[PDB]
Amino acid sequence: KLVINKDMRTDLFSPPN
Amino acid sequence: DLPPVAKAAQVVNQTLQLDDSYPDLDSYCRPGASSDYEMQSSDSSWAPFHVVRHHNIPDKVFEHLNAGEVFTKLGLFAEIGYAWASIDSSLFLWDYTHPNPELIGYEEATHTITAVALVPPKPGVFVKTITHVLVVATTSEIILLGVSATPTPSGSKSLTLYSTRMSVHRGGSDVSFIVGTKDGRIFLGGESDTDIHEIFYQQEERWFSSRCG
Amino acid sequence: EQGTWIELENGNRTIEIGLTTAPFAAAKQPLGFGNELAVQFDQVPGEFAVLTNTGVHIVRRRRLVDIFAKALGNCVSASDDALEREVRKFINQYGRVETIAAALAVACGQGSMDRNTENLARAAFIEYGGQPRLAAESVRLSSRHDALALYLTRLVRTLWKAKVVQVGSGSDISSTIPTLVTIQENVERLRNFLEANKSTIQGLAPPEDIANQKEHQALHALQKLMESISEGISFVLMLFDERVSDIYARLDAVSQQQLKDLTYEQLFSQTPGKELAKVLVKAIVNRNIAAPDDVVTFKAQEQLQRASEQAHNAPVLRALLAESLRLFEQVAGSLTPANLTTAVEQMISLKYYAGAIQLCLTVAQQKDRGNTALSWVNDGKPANDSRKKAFDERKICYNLIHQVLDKLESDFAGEPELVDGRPTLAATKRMEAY
Amino acid sequence: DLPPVAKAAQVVNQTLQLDDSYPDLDSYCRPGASSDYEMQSSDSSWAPFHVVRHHNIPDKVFEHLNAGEVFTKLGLFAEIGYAWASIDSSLFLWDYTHPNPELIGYEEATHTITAVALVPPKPGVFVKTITHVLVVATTSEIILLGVSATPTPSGSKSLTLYSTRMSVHRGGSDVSFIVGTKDGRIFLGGESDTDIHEIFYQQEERWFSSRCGKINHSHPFGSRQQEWLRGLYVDDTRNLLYSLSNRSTIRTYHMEGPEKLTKVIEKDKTSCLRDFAHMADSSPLFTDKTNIVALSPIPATEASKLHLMALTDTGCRLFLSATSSASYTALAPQSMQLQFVKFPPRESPTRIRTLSQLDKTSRALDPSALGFRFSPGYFFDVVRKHPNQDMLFVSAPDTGRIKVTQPASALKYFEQGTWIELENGNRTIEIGLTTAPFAAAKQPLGFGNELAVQFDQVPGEFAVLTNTGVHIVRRRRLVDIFAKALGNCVSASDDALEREVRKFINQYGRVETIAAALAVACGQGSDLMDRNTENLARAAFIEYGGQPRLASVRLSSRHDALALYLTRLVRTLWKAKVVQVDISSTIPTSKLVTIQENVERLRNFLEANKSTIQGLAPPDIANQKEHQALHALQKLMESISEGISFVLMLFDERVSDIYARLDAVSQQQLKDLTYEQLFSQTPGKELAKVLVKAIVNRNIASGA
Amino acid sequence: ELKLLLKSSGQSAQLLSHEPGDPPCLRRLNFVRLLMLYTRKFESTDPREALQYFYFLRDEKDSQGENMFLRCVSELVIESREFDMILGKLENDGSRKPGVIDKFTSDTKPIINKVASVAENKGLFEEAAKLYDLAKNADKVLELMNKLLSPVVPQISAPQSNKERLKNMALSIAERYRAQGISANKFVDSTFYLLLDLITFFDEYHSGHIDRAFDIIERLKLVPLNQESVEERVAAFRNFSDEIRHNLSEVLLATMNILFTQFKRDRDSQLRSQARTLITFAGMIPYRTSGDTNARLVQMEVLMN
Amino acid sequence: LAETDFRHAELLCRFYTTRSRFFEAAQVQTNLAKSDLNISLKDRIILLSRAKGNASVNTIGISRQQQQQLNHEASELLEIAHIQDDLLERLVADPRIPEERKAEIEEFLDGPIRTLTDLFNDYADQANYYDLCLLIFHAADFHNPRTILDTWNNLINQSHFEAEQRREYWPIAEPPLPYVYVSQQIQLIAHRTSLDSLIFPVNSLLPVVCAYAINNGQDASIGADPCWPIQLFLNLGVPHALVVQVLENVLDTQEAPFTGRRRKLVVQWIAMAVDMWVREVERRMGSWVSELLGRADQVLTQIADAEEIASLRRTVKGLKRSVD
Amino acid sequence: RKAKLLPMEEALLP
Repeated sequence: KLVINKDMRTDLFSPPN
Repeated sequence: DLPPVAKAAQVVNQTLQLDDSYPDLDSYCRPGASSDYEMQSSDSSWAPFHVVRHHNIPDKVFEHLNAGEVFTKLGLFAEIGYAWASIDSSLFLWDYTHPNPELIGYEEATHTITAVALVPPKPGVFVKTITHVLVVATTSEIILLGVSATPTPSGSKSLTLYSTRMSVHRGGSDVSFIVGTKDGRIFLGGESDTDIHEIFYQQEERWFSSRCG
Repeated sequence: EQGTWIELENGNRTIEIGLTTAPFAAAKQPLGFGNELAVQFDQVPGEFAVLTNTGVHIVRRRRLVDIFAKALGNCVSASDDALEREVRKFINQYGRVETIAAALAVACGQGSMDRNTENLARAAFIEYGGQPRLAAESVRLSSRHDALALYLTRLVRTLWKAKVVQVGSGSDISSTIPTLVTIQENVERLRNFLEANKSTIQGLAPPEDIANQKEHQALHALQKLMESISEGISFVLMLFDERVSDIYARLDAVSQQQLKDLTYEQLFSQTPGKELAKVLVKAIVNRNIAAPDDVVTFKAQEQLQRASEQAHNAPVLRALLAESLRLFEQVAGSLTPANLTTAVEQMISLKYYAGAIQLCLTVAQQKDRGNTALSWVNDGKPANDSRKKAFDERKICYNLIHQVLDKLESDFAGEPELVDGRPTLAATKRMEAY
Repeated sequence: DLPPVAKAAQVVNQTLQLDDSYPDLDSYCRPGASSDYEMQSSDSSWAPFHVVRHHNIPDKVFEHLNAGEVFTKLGLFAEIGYAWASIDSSLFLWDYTHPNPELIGYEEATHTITAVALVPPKPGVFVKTITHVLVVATTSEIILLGVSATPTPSGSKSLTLYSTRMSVHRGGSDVSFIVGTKDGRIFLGGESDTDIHEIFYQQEERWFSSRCGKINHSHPFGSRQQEWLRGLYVDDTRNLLYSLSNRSTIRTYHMEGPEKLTKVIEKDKTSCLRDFAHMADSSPLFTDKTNIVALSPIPATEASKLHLMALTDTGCRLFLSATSSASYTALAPQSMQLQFVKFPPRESPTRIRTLSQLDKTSRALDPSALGFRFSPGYFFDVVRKHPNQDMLFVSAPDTGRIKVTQPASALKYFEQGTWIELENGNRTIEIGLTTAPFAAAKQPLGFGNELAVQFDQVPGEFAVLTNTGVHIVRRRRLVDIFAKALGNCVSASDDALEREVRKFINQYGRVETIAAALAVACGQGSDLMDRNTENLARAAFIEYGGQPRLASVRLSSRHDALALYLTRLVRTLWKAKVVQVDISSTIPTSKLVTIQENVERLRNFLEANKSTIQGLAPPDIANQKEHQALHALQKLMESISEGISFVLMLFDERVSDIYARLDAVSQQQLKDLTYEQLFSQTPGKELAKVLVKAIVNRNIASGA
Repeated sequence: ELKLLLKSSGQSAQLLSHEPGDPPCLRRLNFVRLLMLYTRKFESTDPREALQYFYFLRDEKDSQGENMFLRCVSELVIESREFDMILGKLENDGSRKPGVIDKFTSDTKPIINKVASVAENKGLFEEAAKLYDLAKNADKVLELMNKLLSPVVPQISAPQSNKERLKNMALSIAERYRAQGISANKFVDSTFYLLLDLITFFDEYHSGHIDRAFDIIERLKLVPLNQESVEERVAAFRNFSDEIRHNLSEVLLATMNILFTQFKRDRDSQLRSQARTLITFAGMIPYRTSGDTNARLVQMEVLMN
Repeated sequence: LAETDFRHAELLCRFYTTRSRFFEAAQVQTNLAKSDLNISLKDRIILLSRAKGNASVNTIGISRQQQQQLNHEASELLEIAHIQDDLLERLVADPRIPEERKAEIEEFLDGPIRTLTDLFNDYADQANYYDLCLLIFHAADFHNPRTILDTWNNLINQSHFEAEQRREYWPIAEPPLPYVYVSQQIQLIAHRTSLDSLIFPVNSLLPVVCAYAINNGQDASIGADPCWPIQLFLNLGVPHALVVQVLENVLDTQEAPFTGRRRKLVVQWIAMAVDMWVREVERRMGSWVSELLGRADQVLTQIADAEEIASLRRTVKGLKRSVD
Repeated sequence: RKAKLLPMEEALLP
């Protein structure tokens, strides 16, 4: 079961908080 | 001028000549002295050597060692991966690479064993399946045994002993050191004096000589 | 010297120390003898059994590649300019070329996560390999190139100058079968690493200029040697996979004596070595018969050889013959006089006269489709002209046709053209041929 | 200040120099030794070589071979796809690529054939259509035959033979080895002695000199002990000739002139052993009992110092340097030294898949019977542990690891290796190269860069002749391995690809790996499921391409991969002149077409994924320069395609006619116009605008 | 042989006939059939003489293209089964004593494959191997030799058994294929020498030479013994010949039973660790009798602890 | 004790496997990898790898269906866990990623096995890890011919770039030519995919690789085997009968880059493929192959390297005989 | 079939 969702992710190249 | 694989073969030839021009011992140990060291911690990634494994002495010889009355001795046959222990007039070999080794014993000796060594055989004396000769020196005799260390089949060389009917009187001079040459010559020495003895042995029985001298 | 202290846990006394592996030797004379670096892929590292009263401890010599790999292992989690620091230690001791050669080796799986280490070694090989420059035309290649030549050389050093075979009367191979496989696997690993990084290795992809260009040329040359080394080894393994001395016994003397003093270097990088390889493969092909052009020619010889090995089954014999001819014709233009002659002779022996003739004509027409021969004869055959060659290659086919017809009238000398009324089989072959 | 195409051209120029800085052989085979291997199973996708097809010996050759009375022999003409078999005094050639070849028979010879070879012709002697000379040595004479090996529509040379009247009596010395130089010089040796002979021939007949002669270059005399040759080896790049003797003595000869041959080095096994003893690592694999079974010259294009590889029967590769006493008067060397040793691998071949010090004791290649090396280091070793079955060890340099290794002092001779099994009864006879000699550059630095030439020249292929047939072995490139590996990930998870990709990154680095994915995505390797593999390659290019970052910016690995791939597609063009003045084109038109197609397929790939690939669509300073950099590369691509189309248009007309009706300055500008200038510099554009304005003028005169 | 006999083009016609496009006053003889009848009489126990008559058909072919003489030799060998006499016996020493057909044509590669081809199609692998090996066609020899070995890999090699009679021929083909440097493609070839090693692994295992047998399996790197090698060994199993995957069940059990025996005789930790390795490998591999095997493997590991 | 102690669940699994209750062990090993217990990902890879083995062989008493029902579940997870592991390994070593985020990733990935959706979006696709994106499509039975092919194109290009940058730099050892590294990245998928038709469609991928071999000039110019795209797919296990079926489709359509005099290379591929096909039949196809080789000859005359073509025509006409 | 050997006249120039 795979579902691509380019819309809302988490910037892999920016730190958190 | 020259094709590709030919130019490369030239570099290879030159490179070969470079490696074969690595300095000889005489030229960096010239007359004089040196104290040049770079020391490395045992656990360092730069350590020139390190311990890789240890093999405990099997318990069945620890029992025999404490059963000793007068004399015991240990030794190594590193080239075939065997060790040995003598207890008085008894001898025991075992493969130290093996985890639960069988003891190969030789207890025919009548007197205390003082030296044992593993030596190449003399050519044209024994059948080809004999890889080595086992020299066993007691306080009374020097005994020769045939040995086959053929590689059955997985770790160390399976080992079998063969009698030879070759023995010489030990004489007055103790034997503590036995060495052998490429061609099977056997030399002896010890702690009674500086004399060097040699053991000859032959195939034939002759009326005027003996098989073993 | 490099030294260290080893403590075997207390209370045990050392008794003896003995060599468990084969005695070390990098060369056969004092010069080159002690070069551990040259043999770190040929020889097992020295192992030593240390006998104490509690047991036997095993001590192993560590090579350059072993030290380099473990050191890199300490740089995985560590920084970026920490690698540069660790590499410089190696450079200040072993030299730039030796250092980069070690990185190459570790990148190729040599050495004592292992993937991170190999990737780190690869990174060092790239970032620290230097570059080509011109001196004071003449160019000084990069340390990256020298490193590659150094690593490749050490993989093949045992066999490079060695004779390929040993002869007592028809027998042996100099270098053992299992070692040739490992040498091959090692070289193919190297080649693979180069392709798998064609993009990022500077000098591999196409290109001040003269420097980078001759760098590119030298690296290309090295890579052609590798595949040649791989082919060469693959060829020798094939030799001793077939019946070898059977070939040798049925050879010339120049062919027998060229094989005698054939070195691996010659096989790898010299024409006489390639030529002899061709001779040898050719022999084993025309014996199982006894490039789609060079492949077909072999199968054709195999078909024709099997035909002659028959009990004469019109179906099987005719099939083999018919197919043999079919194949030969497809490679007519490439057939050599030696292969054509043998083929025709074999067909003649099996009463395949027409077929033999048809092959000769076909070969003649294919070695000259411009009819340079027809014009050379129509011009009076002017000496010094270069159509003669074209005419000669047809004359060899025409002569062979004479032999066929000659052998035909000979084979059927005394045979009647008619028996009981209708034609015999000997008569029909005469008509079919003519 | 600097426009897009000029910015992208700067990246190309710097990328070209990076590929041409690939380490030279001397640099990673420095004095010392190595045992670095990564072994691969032959059935693995990571195998460096693999068998692609086999060609049986024709049955008619088997009939003749088993009809042999005294002597038979097989050999290879791999350069033209032919094999040969000699039976007593008869010779038979055939095209082994053909499925049902016809046998070219030659039976004029009167005595037993002992050697056969195919060499280049002497220039200015034969008609241009004669491509080779066939040398046939018997126990009584040597015979020269003209050869014309013209290619056919099928892809296999058509071979026709010509008589020459050129022959000489052999003499007392056996001939078993024949080698030819680039210039057509023919050298002979054999199993009677160590003497080297040369055959001369000329077109004109003279009253004082025959058309064909023979001389002994060794000039022997006095007392001579028994010793003969095992092989002869030529290196045209150094004008050298090497012989190997049965006592493992290596002799080097220098061709100081078109008719001279001078012995300049003689190095016996004792000398090699003395060098070996002076090395840090000595080994029981090389002793006075060891035999050298083969040599392989290393050309000057590949390495400056290392001249020669020597293979021992224990599987050790000995790499020897050679050096001249001086620097000026070709210059002949006078010394040869064993410098570097590559010791054998340890892994033996197995039916079932089995699971850092210098290894100098492995017996895996013992005994080595035959050995071959081809630039840039492809190594084939015939290991004959059992007397019925040969095992083939094949290895290549680990080009990917060598290219990434840093610093230069960490360079080692890393290799990828594999074992190819031949069936019971297959005895290997000879191995020869079937494709053009490998060369990624014209000098040692850059020479061995397999990665750079993945798309400019086909992978190397090698014909392995056995007593039963010819096996074709092909070198596998990174893109071949990457495509095959991805083909196994088609039926697996998102994490299955990431795992396989990490293997490639750890060996080749991220840029080279992503460049391989881009290439596979563009159809490279498909000349060999395929839509899914290309879609997986696309997924790898997107997901693992990285991103741009502040350190002046560091562009993503996705960008560097695109620049690397594009550069390698045009590396043969960039710095080359467009024309050669009767004016013609430097680059053949057929090559310009394939390059253009490759560039266009790359462009088509970027357009079809403008929405999914990061940086193509417009987007903070990092992603900005990422977009600008990628945009500049795409503008260079279209400019490259336009430039190539312009050159093709130009030579479709009559350029010499246009060149005549032209001013001097514009003739000179066209004389030294490079493809780089045409693609990325205004003067190329301005000149292009002049040429189009001139071709149409001429087109109107023809008025088609 | 005097170009006077009028042969019938079609081989499907009667013995005597008049071609449709010929004058009625002449007749034609189906010469091919004529000889075919005469031969069948003495072709069964007098092959040599039959070939002499088949030669006259060398100049003719059939509708399928085969050379009539070659086809007649194929049919005569398939029926008579006279291989040594007609084709030349290839001894187990590397010699090829020529046969009676060698006299008529030197290209004997096709028919030896023709005869080898049918005998292969009739499940006579042990013969097809000898025949293919006679023509030095290692691609087929090793292929068939892979099929004949896999069933017998774990079996007990006993005097005159089918294992000895096949192992001993395989080894006689391994030597002659190494001494002559012959080999098929690495897939067929790798599997062939791999089985030979396994056959040695069980011959040592069934003899009680546990130490020696353990060493062999370790070299092959077929079964992982340290947890680190599991990933790569598992991937290799995917592309190894099914003649190998078939015998994986017996290999794991023998290897386990090997460690099992050595345990009853630190070292204990090492065997325990290796025991685990075999299980995880077998757990990730779908293979023959994985049910009974995976269970037995786990039980033997429990008794160790 | 297995419920809260990993190293005790170890014995229970050993207890069952010495008794030969193999299914019951894989039943625990699988149920343990799916657990909420503090177990590293690389251990869960061992668990599922042992579970896959213990559930591959029959065990007395347990059905064949329940045996495969567990083997299939364990195999699926192992494929995913391998992706997740190879993903984390690459993300951590990725210079493009901040050291602050890498710790946030490692805690999330280095433990239980996440969904392919999580692995694809928040990680694999962002980093442009095209090779691992394909493995996810395969492991997810992802049905979409285009995106699969688009990802293959990006994977080939990014691979070509990394190899050309390396060759330009040479970088410790001589790096490989571009097509070699591209070939490696396909083999890595091919073995790992097990050659599923969905993510490895030769119908489309082989033209792409052959196109890349032209548009990026990976040919004889750089010393490469011109038929390296064919050699790649054949040796990977693709059927000969299919490769020739594709090259047939390429030679007729003449869609770029397979146009003009570049079709000379298409015939060379067809010769190599068919030649390797007859050599693989004679070691052990119909009219349509003969129709092609003859039609391939028109191309060589239509193109009439004057000697290369001439020699090639005689290699084609040789194969036409070998088939008829 | 014995290979047709075309003449020297064509072979060598001029």
